[PDB]
Amino acid sequence: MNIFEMLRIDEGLRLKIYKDTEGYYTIGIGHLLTKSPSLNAAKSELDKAIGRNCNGVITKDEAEKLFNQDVDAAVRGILRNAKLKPVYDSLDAVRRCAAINMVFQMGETGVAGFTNSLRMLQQKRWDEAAVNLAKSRWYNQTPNRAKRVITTFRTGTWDAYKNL
Ligand SMILES: CCCCc1ccccc1
Repeated sequence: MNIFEMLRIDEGLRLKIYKDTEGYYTIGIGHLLTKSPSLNAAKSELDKAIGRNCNGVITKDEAEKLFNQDVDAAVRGILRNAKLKPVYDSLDAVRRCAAINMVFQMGETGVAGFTNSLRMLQQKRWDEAAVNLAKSRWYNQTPNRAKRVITTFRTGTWDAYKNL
């Protein structure tokens, strides 16, 4: 398992514009197009992202290219964030994947309220961190995915992803 396989499981793959769990236009492997309610706005964003007139549909290769870009952006975002970088650097490889997964899903503003969880992760208090992480809108709105990510933080293993 690696971060690409993990997020591919969590986000799926859809080649036509769809609405994500929050109702936002998205495509590919969880590539957010816009938070605007306008499908036309989403189609514009898609054409801009892909560099051709897509009419709301992309190829698998195009989806995988956006995915590579998005994963890279997520990781670089962590390394540029003064709050996140030290915790990330303190983690092992498997737990780093859990970190990237969360930032991929919610961005850095979205993890802003996780100060206490970050502290527990940095301290390697894994059970405590796991309990704290579940006290979140994140957990309540996407519990199956959050449980997988939390299990990954708790154990430092891929046990939650092994049965897909
Ligand atoms: C739980 C805080 C958001 C995810 C995260 C955890 C550790 C390091 C970077 C990012």
